Amino acid sequence: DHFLEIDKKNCCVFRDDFIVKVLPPVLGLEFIFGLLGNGLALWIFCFHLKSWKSSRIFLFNLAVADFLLIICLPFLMDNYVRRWDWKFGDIPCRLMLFMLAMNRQGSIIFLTVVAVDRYFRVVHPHHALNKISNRTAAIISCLLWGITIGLTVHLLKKKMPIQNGGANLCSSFSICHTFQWHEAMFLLEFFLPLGIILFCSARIIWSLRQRQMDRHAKIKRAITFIMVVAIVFVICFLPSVVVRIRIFWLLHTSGTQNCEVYRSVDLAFFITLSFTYMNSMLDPVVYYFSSPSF
Amino acid sequence: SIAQARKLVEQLKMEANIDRIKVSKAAADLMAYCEAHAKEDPLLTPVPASENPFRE
Amino acid sequence: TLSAEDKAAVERSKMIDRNLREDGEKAAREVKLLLLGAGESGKSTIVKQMTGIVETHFTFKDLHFKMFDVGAQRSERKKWIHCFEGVTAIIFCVALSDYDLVNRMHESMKLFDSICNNKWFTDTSIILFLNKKDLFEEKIKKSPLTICYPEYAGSNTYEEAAAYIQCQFEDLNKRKDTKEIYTHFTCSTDTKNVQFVFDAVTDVIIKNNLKDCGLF
Amino acid sequence: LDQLRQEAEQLKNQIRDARKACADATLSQITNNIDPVGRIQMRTRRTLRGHLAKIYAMHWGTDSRLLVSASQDGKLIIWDSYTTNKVHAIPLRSSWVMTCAYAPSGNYVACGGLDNICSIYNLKTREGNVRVSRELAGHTGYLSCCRFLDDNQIVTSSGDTTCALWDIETGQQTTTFTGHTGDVMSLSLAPDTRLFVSGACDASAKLWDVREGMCRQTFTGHESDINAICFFPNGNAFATGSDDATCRLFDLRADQELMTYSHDNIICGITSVSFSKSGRLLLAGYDDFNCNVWDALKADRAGVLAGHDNRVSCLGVTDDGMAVATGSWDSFLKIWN
Amino acid sequence: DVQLVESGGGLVQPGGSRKLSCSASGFAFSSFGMHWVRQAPEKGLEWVAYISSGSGTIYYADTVKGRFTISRDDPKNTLFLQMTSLRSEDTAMYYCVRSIYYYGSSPFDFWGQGTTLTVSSSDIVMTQATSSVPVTPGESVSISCRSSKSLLHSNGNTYLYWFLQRPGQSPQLLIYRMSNLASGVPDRFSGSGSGTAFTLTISRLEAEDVGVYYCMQHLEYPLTFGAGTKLEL
Ligand SMILES: O=C(O)c1cccnc1
Repeated sequence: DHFLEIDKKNCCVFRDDFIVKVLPPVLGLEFIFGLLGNGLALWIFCFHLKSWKSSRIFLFNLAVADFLLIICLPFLMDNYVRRWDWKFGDIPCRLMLFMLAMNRQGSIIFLTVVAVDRYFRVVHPHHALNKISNRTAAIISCLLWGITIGLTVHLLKKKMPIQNGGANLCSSFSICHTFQWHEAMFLLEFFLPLGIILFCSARIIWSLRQRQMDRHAKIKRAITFIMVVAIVFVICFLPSVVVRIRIFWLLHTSGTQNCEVYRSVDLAFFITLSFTYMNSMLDPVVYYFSSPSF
Repeated sequence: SIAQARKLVEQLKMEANIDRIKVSKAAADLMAYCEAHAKEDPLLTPVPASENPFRE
Repeated sequence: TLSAEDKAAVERSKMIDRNLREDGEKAAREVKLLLLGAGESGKSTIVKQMTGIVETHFTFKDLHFKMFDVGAQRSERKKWIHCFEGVTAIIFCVALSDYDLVNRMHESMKLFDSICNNKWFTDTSIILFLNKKDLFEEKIKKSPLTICYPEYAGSNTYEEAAAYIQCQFEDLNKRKDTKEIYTHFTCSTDTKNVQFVFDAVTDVIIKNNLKDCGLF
Repeated sequence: LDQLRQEAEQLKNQIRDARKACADATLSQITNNIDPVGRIQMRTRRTLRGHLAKIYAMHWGTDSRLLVSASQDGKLIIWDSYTTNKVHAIPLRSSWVMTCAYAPSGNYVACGGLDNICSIYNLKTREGNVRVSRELAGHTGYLSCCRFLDDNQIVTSSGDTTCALWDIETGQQTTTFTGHTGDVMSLSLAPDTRLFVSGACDASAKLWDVREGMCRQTFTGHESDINAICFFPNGNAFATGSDDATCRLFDLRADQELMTYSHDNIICGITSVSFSKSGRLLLAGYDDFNCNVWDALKADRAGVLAGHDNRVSCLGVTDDGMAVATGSWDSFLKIWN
Repeated sequence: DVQLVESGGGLVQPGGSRKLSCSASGFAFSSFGMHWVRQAPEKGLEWVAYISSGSGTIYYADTVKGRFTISRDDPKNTLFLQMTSLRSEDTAMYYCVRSIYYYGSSPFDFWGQGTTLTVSSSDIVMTQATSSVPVTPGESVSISCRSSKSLLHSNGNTYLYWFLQRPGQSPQLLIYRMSNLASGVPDRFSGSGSGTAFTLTISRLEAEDVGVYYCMQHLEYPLTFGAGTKLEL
């Protein structure tokens, strides 16, 4: 049927026409808006805004993560215009995969750091964390980057090029019956930052409301923008996670035999995994240009 | 009062006692000093980097 | 490429840099307030609650406040006011009982208008204290507000007169969006003025933090 | 009395008539025949990055290598400009400092500001630390400028309308110069240190004799407060920068305004002025965040020093003329060559 | 009163672990880099160890590296030298020189009194040639000192120091960087020369000027001294 034997595992890899007919358009749209916003943002960061306080550093790191992800976009679009037929080679496949996973994690981590920074700036106005030095911010950013590469190098110590007939396949989110820590890093990277961001947003709103501060128009705009940040994160990162848990349920129940039940659910998993790139596309319009600064 | 007025009048008289040279001569003297000391003005004539204390 | 003496001089310079950084970090954790008034407005009583410039240091809820009373500086205010560009807030004290004559109330009004609508204090908030409320009540019971404010339509009631004065001062603000004015009625009262100052500076610091992040 | 007022008015009229009579040709008419210096391109060779607030004053040492700077973070920093090393950092009792001086011998520094006190600090002590040598008090207004005459004599200008020549050994005002009507903002010592000019907020400058104390001449023409003053290297002229967005060059012997440096583009006032070693270049710091290098003879903008993100507050030129240091309202000092 | 007091000397058996202490009183000890400099009985000065201000930089001589350790207690204003595996060559009087380093500073300006210690039973070579010259009051004497490597640095400084040790006393700084006269030294002392050849001239010599004159280099560590020239009569 559709089963295969990657690294002694019965994995149901699929070749669908919807993959080649609906993915490249959305990836191209995300591409174009990608450096569109992320470029302009990086150019403004490096050329203008000489202040560089320890709140713009985390936003800059998020911007470079989004920029790297959109830089990785074209290879995955070429992989989608065909039914999972890689041709660049083993090394480009390694770097794409690792880069796509690492920049997703880095963007998530740095937007969570931005959320925590806003929470400490509002709820705890006199805390020392609101007055950390730019050197401290750079150290924390580099350390968070270190975490980000810490749980993603496993992708580069494996030389993916899997073989499906005459087709070279690169999928790291391959459906089969094990945990390679990719399937759990995908889950945790959404769930834990989801909780942190939701708690920070709720406490920011509750503190700004209980202080009678929600009378200035700028404060209400900030509250709406915090809600927009949380909603954008949820919308962009939830459906892929939900389909991942769904296919977890099917792999636990029906095992790996009869991959036919892995129908359009996997296709939709890949459509929703495009939303994780949509998040990097939307990040310039949410965090930076829409700010009353920059 | 008039003590302040008297002091102001005395100060004006003292400033009046001062004799002034012609303005053209003063401008000529300023130009003469500038041309005389232009040879040793590194800001005016950019000094070569060999003896520039501020390299970078 | 550096000799031993030059290396040791660089090390000393780096130690000086570390000390300067520590001192600046310690200083940045301090709330700087600029105290202003019209002399007998009641700055002395406010200072009591907690040759040139006078500095008052106090502490409240682990927050260190520096109040700078430039009040015996009888020079051109325009030539040194920019030195206070960047204080957390301006505490402006006015005596409600100083509306009798010798005009004083209008003097305070013009001083407040000049301070509030200033190029340097464009974004700095103003905590406005209206003290001597008891003497204001005593004067109101005998003499009306009409001498100070001819265009005033109200009775000889403490609450209405005090509210009218408060809005008269609050309407002097031109940049009614980027700067906020906090008004408290004082009187040689309970320690509630330091709490009001703490609340106002907490609001100002929250706004400054939101500006720094950039949302906002 | 009306008789005193009439006498003063007639004396002022006589002063104006004598000044007009002594004027025959403008300095521009005589000077225009000479070659302009062209575009003066200066680059930031060094950037001193230690302060943490607005820098209000700086002064060059007589060795043209060490410079002392003051900022409102309550720190007096002595920098080695060649290596950007910090030779000294002195914590000030009062953080509100608007002036700063370096002794010609290099043994002492001076500071002052809104505290109405001129503090003299000893840099060369056997204990190895910089300690306050003496606090001079007696000014009822903020100290705006201070300049060392020698190790024992200093002259200070204050916002209390008066200037004072002190005696650091005893701390008493040896002389008091009282002729102004506004806050005195600047001070410049003559090269022979027998005369000094002070520019105040009454839009006038006054030339004082240090030895005994008298306002020899008074120069007017500015439309607003004079913020800076600097003696021409010859010592027979000086330049004042004021709030009306203009600099003006006056001559001592002619007792008259010689030249006006202004441009329609510039509308912001001048915070600091200084001359080059030969006097051909007049450097002026402006509130528009830039410094302008004017051709002091032809009244043309010879160059622009645009490297500061805030108002340029202090500006000085080394004794050998090799470099010019500008400090602005950001926390940075820049050396230009 | 910028005094430095030394303690911890005496008779030590070979292989011992005696430790010397140095109490500083009268100056900002925290801002001074501090040196231990020894002198064998019938010998000249020899630099032992150095600790920077803030203890960020530490140097040792090749003869003591691995067996000696220098440290400071800044709040206690004390300097410590812990010496282990002592050998007979370490019998010397140890001094506790202080030296501050910035532009225009005068390092090695003050020396302690010294602690005697008796153990029972690439480097720049600075040659002082003459070891003893008889002098009479009123005359002028030029003491020479040669260096193996040029002490003139690219920054213009020639790191040469002239010290004088009177009989039964501690050395005092006369000249720093070959030309600058130290504070308190009479103007009759002068220092001149060029790379690898320097001379300290005493014009109108008088009493209390006799002793041993040492030339030291501060160009690079380890610091090295001359053998010293004695002045008598
Ligand atoms: O976004 C990814 O990480 C990705 C996309 C396609 C296939 N494997 C991984």
